[PDB]
Amino acid sequence: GRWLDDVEKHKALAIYPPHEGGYEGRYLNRLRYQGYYFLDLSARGLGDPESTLTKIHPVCPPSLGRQPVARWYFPPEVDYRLSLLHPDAKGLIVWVYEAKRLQVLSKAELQFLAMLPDLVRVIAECGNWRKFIWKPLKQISG
Amino acid sequence: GFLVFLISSLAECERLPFDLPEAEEELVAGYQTEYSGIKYGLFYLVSYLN
Amino acid sequence: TVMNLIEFPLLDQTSSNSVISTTLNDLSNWSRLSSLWPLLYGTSCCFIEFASLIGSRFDFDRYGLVPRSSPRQADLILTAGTVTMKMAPSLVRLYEQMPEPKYVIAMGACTITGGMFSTDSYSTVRGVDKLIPVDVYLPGCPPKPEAVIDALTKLRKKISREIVEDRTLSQNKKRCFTTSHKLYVRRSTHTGTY
Amino acid sequence: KAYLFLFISITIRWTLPRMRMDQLLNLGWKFLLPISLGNLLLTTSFQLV
Amino acid sequence: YAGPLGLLQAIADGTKLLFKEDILPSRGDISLFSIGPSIAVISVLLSFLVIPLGYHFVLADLSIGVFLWIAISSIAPIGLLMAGYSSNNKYSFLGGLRA
Amino acid sequence: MIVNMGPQHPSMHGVLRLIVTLDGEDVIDCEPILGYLHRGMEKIAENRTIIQYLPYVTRWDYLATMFTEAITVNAPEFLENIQIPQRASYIRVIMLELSRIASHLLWLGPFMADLGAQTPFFYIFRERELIYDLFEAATGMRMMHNYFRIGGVAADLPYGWIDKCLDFCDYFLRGVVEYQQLITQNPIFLERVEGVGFISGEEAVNWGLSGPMLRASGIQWDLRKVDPYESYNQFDWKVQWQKEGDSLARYLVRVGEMSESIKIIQQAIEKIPGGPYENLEVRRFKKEKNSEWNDFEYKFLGKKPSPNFELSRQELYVRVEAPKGELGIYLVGDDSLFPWRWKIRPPGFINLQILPQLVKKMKLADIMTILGSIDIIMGEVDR
Amino acid sequence: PMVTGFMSYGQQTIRATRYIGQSFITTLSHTNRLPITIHYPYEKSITPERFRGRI
Amino acid sequence: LHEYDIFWTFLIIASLIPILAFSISGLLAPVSEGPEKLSSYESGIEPMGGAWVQFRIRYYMFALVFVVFDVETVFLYPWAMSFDVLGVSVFIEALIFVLILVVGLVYAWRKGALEW
Amino acid sequence: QWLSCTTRHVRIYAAYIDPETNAFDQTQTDKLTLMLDPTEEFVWTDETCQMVYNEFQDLVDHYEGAPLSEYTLRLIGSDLEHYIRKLLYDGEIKYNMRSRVLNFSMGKPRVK
Amino acid sequence: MQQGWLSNWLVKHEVVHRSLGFDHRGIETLQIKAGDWDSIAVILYVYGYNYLRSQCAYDVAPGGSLASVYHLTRIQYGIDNPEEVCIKVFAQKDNPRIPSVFWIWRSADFQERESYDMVGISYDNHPRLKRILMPESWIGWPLRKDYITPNFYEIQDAH
Amino acid sequence: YCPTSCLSMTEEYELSTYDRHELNYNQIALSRLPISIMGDYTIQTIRNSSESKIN
Repeated sequence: GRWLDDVEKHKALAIYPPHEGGYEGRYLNRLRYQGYYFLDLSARGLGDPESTLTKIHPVCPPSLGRQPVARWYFPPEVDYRLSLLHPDAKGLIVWVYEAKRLQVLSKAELQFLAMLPDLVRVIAECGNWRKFIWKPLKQISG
Repeated sequence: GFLVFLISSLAECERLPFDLPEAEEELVAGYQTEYSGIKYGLFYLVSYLN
Repeated sequence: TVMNLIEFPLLDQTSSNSVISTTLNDLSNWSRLSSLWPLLYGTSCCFIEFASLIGSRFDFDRYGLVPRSSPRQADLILTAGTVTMKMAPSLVRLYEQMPEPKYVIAMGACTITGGMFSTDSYSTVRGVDKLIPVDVYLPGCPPKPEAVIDALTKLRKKISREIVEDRTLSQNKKRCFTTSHKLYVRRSTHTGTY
Repeated sequence: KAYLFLFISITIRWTLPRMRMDQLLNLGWKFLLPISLGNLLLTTSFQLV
Repeated sequence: YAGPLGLLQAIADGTKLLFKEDILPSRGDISLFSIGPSIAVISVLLSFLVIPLGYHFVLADLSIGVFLWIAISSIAPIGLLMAGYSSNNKYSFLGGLRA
Repeated sequence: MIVNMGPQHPSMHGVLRLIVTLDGEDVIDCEPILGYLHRGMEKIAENRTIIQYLPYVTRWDYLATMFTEAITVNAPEFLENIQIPQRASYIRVIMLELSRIASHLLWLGPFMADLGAQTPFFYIFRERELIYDLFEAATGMRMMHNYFRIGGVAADLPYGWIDKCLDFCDYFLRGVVEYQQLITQNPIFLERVEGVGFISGEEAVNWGLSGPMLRASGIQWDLRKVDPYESYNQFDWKVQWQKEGDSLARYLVRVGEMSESIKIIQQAIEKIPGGPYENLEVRRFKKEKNSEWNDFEYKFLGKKPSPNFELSRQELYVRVEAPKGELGIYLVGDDSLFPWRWKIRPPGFINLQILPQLVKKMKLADIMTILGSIDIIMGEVDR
Repeated sequence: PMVTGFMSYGQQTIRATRYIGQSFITTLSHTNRLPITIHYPYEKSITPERFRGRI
Repeated sequence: LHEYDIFWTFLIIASLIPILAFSISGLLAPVSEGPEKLSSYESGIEPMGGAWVQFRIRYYMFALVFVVFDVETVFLYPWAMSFDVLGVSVFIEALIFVLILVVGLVYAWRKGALEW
Repeated sequence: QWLSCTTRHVRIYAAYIDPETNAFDQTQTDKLTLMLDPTEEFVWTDETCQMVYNEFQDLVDHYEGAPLSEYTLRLIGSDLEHYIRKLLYDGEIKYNMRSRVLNFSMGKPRVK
Repeated sequence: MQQGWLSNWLVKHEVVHRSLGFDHRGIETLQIKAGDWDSIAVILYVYGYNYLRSQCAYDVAPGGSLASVYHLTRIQYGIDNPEEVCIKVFAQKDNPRIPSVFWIWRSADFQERESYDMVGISYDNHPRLKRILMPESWIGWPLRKDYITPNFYEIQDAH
Repeated sequence: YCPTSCLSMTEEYELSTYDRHELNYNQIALSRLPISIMGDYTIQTIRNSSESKIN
């Protein structure tokens, strides 16, 4: 478990692969057999990510040209997915794919998404050198 | 004799079975439509081997 | 007080496989994703640039994208061009008549919603996923000729995210129901004569 | 040597519109057969020595 | 993108085609479907016998060698007609009949 | 005995179902099934304003990509006489005579890929690449969408556009003769295309056909003369036609016309009142005060553009011809801003009326050649 | 007759060859041309100052 | 003409090859596709029905003339092998032989047999 | 022939197919069978589908007097596409929950 | 409102058309009898008329009857603004059938065919009188400004 | 026609849409300082036909 060398301990990291993805899926395959279960997000689009990982946040649906205020008041995706998770599960493995009144998901927002691992095992995504590398994003954060 | 052999060799190994990258093998495909997996693989093989 | 909650994960998902029996299917799916072939289909306002994907401006054939004009052979189809009510009752036949490793995607913002055909008209279908289950939705009318390659690169990872036990989630059952009719037949209307 | 013919066929693939099977039979029957017989008729006396 | 160049792309397409869930359509079955391409592949595979490659590298002297090659070259059309007729619909019946 | 030629339609222009009888190898009767791409624009065209309706035209029109906006701007600007300057008119002439090329390529290339020319498919795309940069840098994303506002055009085309034809402008000229020497070469090219789908002129005008497909019978019914469209006719030209009308005549008439495109472009770039755009750019800074510049001449916009304008009863028709075929938008002159009824008259809908009467006692290959040479596309047909 | 055929059978073949070999040696400079087409996906096209993307 | 044992081994091996490939495909395959699966492809119309699509009238003549003109070769081969071995009588005999079928082909050419 | 409205999760087949394979894709089209969502967009327990099976007679016998045209097929599919929407809007049925793309034709869940 | 050149040539035959006045765009308009759409078609080509124009549908008002329109022109080598002739014939929802020119000149094989489904008025003198635009499955006649546009889930407010 | 330069243009496209309902583009993160073709360290884009020099 070479990923296991830098996921269980750190719980905060970013994947720096070549910009093709044809070498990284094998890593994700191995992390379905401990208690880690996938949550891909593609972070681009949401506001302050706190209310996207802890609070009931009204996600305004794609509007249909008409109908003034109509927002279905969507729920968060942490405690409910825990409720669906079995009591036998190590961590929530989550991928912030797009880590590269809105709120810019800057490095401060990633630090604030590096606390839910401590206080969801999140990994940021950003393409990089031909060799698949990983690096703690918290030190890159700020 | 070599001229005849060379020109015949084309159609003998199915060259060309379809005239154009868009035009089909004269109906929709060369009798290998339903042949999906190892079947079309074997036909690709036999063509290259001819 | 949640509306339409998600079903519970029935299995505990607790297992462990050997590497000598897992890397086989791993590289198998690697080849399955790195050898995909397109399936020809294109109708309307979100299609034409697909042709430019074969030339010196965009070349997706550089990755082995062999364009096959037949359902039973290929596995990748692009629902390019805005689809209407008709040409759909024969479109889904394509998805029904190809091998199981399809992993179809979408293309054209007018195919994920029906963008410029969404005020009032009894022809256009609202999105494609209400007809066929696909994976990725592609924006743009016309769709950005580079965004399609980026979305192909995106989908290229989902197949790599598959394991040996995943080759059982394509097996089907039959909810075949026994119910008859009582009505009158209609002779063929599409009479082929001039 | 066979690679040379592989390349020749590859090139010819993009130089001629392959005929339809209304001309292909004509070419195969009324064109290649007479000369492919005549070359043998010639080589008979050619190898007569 | 299949490595440096497509040196692995060919066998990659081969392995992909390997699984591809052979469908075996309804009209016509294993009675002639699987029997079709076997004749096709054997007609050209067996021809490799008398083909030489270099000074004393022939697989069989076989004084009837090129004759055997000509004889085995005219067995494929049987398999092509069988395959093209192993189904029922058009685009395969005439599609194979033409060839 | 009868099979369909496939809604998958292994052809150029999309989806066409052709149900046809089959006596083993030859066919007896074929029939087309149309209506699978209903853009239903005739409905929305009443429930909309003009500017919100402007980008709608190059949607069911992506092959022509420009022959839909001519009439779509005739109704707002040419009807109520919001005087279009002759300089902006020459700009629109540059546009139209480049769309002639945009059609010539996107037919001949695929026509080459239908007739039997297997290699030049990517060649014509490599030639066309420059028109992409032009349409992008002129007004819009890729199809140059929204190049026609009401009071003129969107914005005068930038400086790196007009005076910068020269590259393709003399490249394609020497490139044309390539196709002309290739077509007469390898008569297998010519043998299969000659003597198929022949049509006469009296039936070409009796069936309602148009375009170079009709001009190829000595008819010369080229509607680039009969209309004072934006007072374009100051330029000179040469009628393109033939005297047979068949598929080979179609190829000849559609290869002999694009030579006039760059000719008209050369007429314009030096005959436009502003000429090149960088010329007018460097001229409006020495005479900023007052001149013929920015006057009734040399102005992109005459009055304010806005979705508010009333109309009187005036139901005018224009038979604006595209190198694919004619086009017309008749419309009941209504007193309201948006009008009562809309209507379109596309060439594709006025082309396949002869289609089942073209392929008579032929084979599947003959049908393929005729349908590849006829220069037909969907999108225009259904509307 | 046949004398006309015995005179034209070489003419048909010589026309076929004069076209085939001519096109062959003409496309010779095409099969081994010196143009470089679109590069890898890391070499996107240049974009001038009038387009539309994400508003 | 000494040992065709290599020929027999190659026969059995290359005949096991296709069934081996089919069985290997079958082992690692999906037990799935209970869909319609009763219609072939490139026919998005879900069509069905039809017969009497033959046009054998034309191709049958080609097949016949080929079947008749083929027997020439398997007689020429024993002659083509025994030219120098024997004298020049076999030359004249085979010339008469081939010329008979040349006349036959001339006849089949004049009267319309080899057509569209 | 077998001209049926084969929309997603709504396939009112105008022909008898309730074998593993219909053996003709129509079986002479004398039964008008139906299969429910082969893509497993919804997981089915028999009791939940029992109301749909009961109202099938309400849709095939109670309000059918028109010949075998897809007009009636849309007349069926219209209410078919909303019976499921009602059965979900009151929480009795839920989505796929498998290893597919897990698409949301009706959007993500809500908080009522 | 007065007669036309066609009437100028035709009055000598004592069979007059429906003499209507000018159009709005700047040209004239005429009219022919509905049930007598064949006489005009057989006399116009004798005068030299062989090209149609403006094959469109119509409605009288929102909540009104139906109609049809036919403009006409010719093709000649030396031509200078061929005469602009227009016909606009009205017809009722009851017995909505007008003759067709398909059998006199063959320029409208599919032109009138779209109106065979588009609006609620069919026409004889045209084989294959069936739907093309709208699916054959559908039965209704759309595009009438008073027609009940299908108030299904896919048009009105769906939230 | 917007009063003060509000509605503008950009140009990227990595819309990894796994569902339609994930497209709420509010005020500022729309900026995101996008790809910046010239600001990348793996890009050297030569100008195309109509943007390069003559000949």
